[PDB]
Amino acid sequence: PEMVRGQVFDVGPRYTNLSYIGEGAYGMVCSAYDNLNKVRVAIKKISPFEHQTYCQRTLREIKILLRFRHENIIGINDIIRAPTIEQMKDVYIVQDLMETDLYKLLKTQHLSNDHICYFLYQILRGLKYIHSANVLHRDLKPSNLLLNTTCDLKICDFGLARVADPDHDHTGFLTEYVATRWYRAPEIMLNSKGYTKSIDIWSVGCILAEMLSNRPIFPGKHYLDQLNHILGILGSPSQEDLNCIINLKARNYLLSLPHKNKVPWNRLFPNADSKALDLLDKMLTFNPHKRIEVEQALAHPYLEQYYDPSDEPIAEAPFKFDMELDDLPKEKLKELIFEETARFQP
Ligand SMILES: *[C@H]1CC(=O)[C@@H](O)[C@@H](O)CCOc2cc(O)cc(O)c2C(=O)O[C@@H](C)C1
Repeated sequence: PEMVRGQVFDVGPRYTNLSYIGEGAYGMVCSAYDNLNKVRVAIKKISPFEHQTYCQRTLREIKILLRFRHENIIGINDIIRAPTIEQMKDVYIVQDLMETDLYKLLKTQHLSNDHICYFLYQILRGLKYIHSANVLHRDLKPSNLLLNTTCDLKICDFGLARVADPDHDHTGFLTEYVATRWYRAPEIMLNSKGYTKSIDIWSVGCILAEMLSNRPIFPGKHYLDQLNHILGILGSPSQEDLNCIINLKARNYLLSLPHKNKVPWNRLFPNADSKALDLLDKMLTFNPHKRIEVEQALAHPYLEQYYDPSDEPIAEAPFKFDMELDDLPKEKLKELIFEETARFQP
């Protein structure tokens, strides 16, 4: 088998001439030449079978992406693995080769307002499809947004996704870790399990702010620091918004803080389009029930040049419940991954 940086990368003979790109959750990402379709592709190596949790993340993503079809979601073109469960040690997922990801792009490139508008439109258009499937992405961030050479955008990594469950979202204070820290909504640290669509809208708001300035808007240094950064910009929550937090530990933590003033968005982003800042404000709303929803965001005046609901499709077959991966030992999960990937054999 071909080898990349000392590690097996067993994709051949269809896929040749490999180059290292970067890193997925359970393995590396390479580009490769597809000798059948005569185009270069991206390939992610996954090695999950020694851990139940890794198998869960692998299976959820495969189940979701084998159903989803959308221009702003990077799909699965092929899946490579050994012909038998006994021999299967790794799984490789083959996807379109993009040019860069938004994390890397934002390290060195300033975006024009037209680019921010188009990128944000495409994020929300993809998100509308995801949420219409009753699914939450739950880890939206710049490195999960891929761009091709003409700046078409696709959303990557559904390994952390869940079926939405708003009626079971409440929990206690300082217990939840959903998403990546800088993109985590304030209620995750207060009283939410991350099972409502508003969790993703917050992340998109953080991404929009980051496109406006090339710096993360809420760069918490560690888990507990994150809420300091959010409140330092949004200011103290209103009485109404506190009254929506019935949990006493969370509400009393907020009541114990000194008053903090809101920082005006146009002072943080003096170059920004005023319509972009109005939408930013609605996405980064503290109260998740007041936070804008994906279809409202698409209709916002900032996006008027692109908005077209008839060209913003929804999912045919929403997911009705989570596949119930808890407590399934990794052995049954391996067998389920083997089964879900059979369509790509031989
Ligand atoms: C996309 C989800 C991930 O694994 C992220 O970590 C991602 O940032 C890794 C880099 O993914 C890239 C980068 C590119 O420049 C071009 C690509 O096509 C991809 C890619 O398709 O990533 C997919 C495999 C995973």
